[PDB]
This record gives sequence, structure tokens and C-alpha cells, in this order.
Amino acid sequence: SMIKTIAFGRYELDTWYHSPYPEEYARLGRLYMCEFCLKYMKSQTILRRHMAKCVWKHPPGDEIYRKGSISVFEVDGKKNKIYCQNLCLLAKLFLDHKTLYYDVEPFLFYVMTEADNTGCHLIGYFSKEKNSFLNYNVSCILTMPQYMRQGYGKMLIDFSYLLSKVEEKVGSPERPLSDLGLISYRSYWKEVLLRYLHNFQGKEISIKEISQETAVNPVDIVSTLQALQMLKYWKGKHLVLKRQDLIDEWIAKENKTMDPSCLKWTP
Amino acid sequence: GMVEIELHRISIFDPLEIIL
Ligand SMILES: Cc1cc(-c2ccccc2)cc(C(=O)NNS(=O)(=O)c2cccc(O)c2)c1F
Ligand SMILES: [Zn+2]
Repeated sequence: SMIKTIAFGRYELDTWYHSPYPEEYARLGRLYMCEFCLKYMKSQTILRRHMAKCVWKHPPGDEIYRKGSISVFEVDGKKNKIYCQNLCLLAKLFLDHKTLYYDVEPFLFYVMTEADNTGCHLIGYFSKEKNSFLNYNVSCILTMPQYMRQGYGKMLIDFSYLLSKVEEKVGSPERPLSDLGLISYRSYWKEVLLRYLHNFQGKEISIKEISQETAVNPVDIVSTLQALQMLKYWKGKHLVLKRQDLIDEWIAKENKTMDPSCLKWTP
Repeated sequence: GMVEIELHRISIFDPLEIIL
């Protein structure tokens, strides 16, 4: 029941965690997947036959973002059950804490792709509850291993907060995050308020106004302000310490940025 | 609408003066 590798597009990937693929498939230790419809197969011969006839060239759902070669597709788990189940089983090979794979109907899946000389390739995704009463704007979030640590994850995170902004909600990723996902959110949260603070020249700020603009949860903002040693306390008032050390170090960084004007989507 | 962080609690609505 342990899968060791998968064949995905032009990549062969070592898998990290158990995923409940049907035991008829799991016991072979290796899976061959169509990179477009996410069907999993037993042999590369079967895969080759499938790609020769597979009609899919991109995720289902509606393309709700496009800038250059980057797309985001909104996939309703109730309307594309099989695709989303295959997506969740694939994700479980690389996420330890994901627990839902088959009951995809409560979820929306936001799938990010890159178009290139071969095709329109899966970069990663995040799932999202259609009704989160705990204000999670992300359930699970992942980049494929061949695109990790290359700025794509930051785009995915930014897109999740872009949706929250349009919804006029504040949100947070559901916990526990993967190791890399927590590392990525902390770095993204730091960059976000450095841009806010660089673009802001009032002299007093509430957590609320930062949260309202960025859609970042107040808890995440304060812990980031403490992580950056910018949250100080003198007499009876809490202060924010503008380290231009950081706004300049951040200013030296720059494409892999989401363009809000390229979003065609309403709640 | 408050945050507990260490060892006191903040209000989301209080203006925090920015300094150097
Ligand atoms: C949420 C997330 C998850 C996973 C992931 C989790 C489990 C399995 C596989 C992937 C990977 C990434 C990523 O790619 N982070 N690096 S990043 O994009 O360059 C990046 C991200 C943020 C700020 C930066 O300054 C640079 C990510 F953001
Ligand atoms: Zn296919």
C-alpha cells in the first residue's frame, strides 16, 4: 500500500506520504499519471495509450485568471468529482496532514498552470471550503515538487488572499500546514507588510486596517510583526517599529507576481 | 477582536503609532 514513485508529465517523482489509492494500484509501488486529467494508470504502456486519446489539455472548471503563461482554474468539486478526487489523491502523496480525498463536493479547487512549448502544465493548487465558518481561506495548499521553491508557491498564496480581498473577508490557511507551507506563509506575511509599510506614510496604524487591506488574519499579522522584531512596548502603548533596513532589503527584490486586474471572478 | 501575544492583549482597532 506504499507508493514509491510516480510518472507525471516529463518528470519522475519520489513520493513522500501514503495516499489511499485503490489497493490494486497501490501495491505496485509506482503510478503513471496523465498530467492533464490526473487519471492514474498501472504501466507506461497504458499511459502512452491514454495520452494518445486523452481529450484534456488543461484543468476543468473556469479559467478565472490569466496573465502571460499563468492561469488559475476554479474547479467545483461537486461538478468535477473525479478530477478533484484524483487531485486529492495526488496531493496526499506530498502532504502529510491532508485527510479528505473522496468527498470533494464541499470544496473549491484553485489549480494554477503554466503554458509552454509542450502544453499547459499543472503547477499546484489549493483547496477551499465553500462555507468555512472558521474563516479558513485555504484548506490544503501545495506546489508540485518540480516547481517548489521557485516563486510559484508565493503566487498561489497571494492568489488565495486575492480571493479573500474580493470577497471582502479576512482568512487564514487551515492548520497544520506542511513544513514548507508554514515556511512559505511566514515569508509571504513578512513581504506583505513590508510592502504595506513601504507604501504607507501615515504615522499610526491599527491591526484592523492592515488586515482589511491585505486580507491577512490579525493573528498572523501580529506574529509576523513579532517575528520581524517590529512590535515594541513602551509605557502603556504598543508601537510599530519601521525598520527601513527591511523595506530596503525587500525593495531589492524583483514576473512571478499576481496581477489583480487579471482576475475574472466574483463570489 | 483582540490578540493575545507574549504577555498582554492588543485591540485590532487601537491605532499603533509608527516610529523609528
Ligand atoms: C504554500 C506552499 C506549499 C508548498 C508545498 C507544500 C507541501 C508539498 C509540496 C509543496 C510549497 C510552497 C513553495 O513553493 N514555497 N517556495 S516559494 O514559492 O518560492 C515562496 C513562497 C513564499 C514566499 C517566498 O519568498 C517564496 C508553498 F508556498
Ligand atoms: Zn488524461
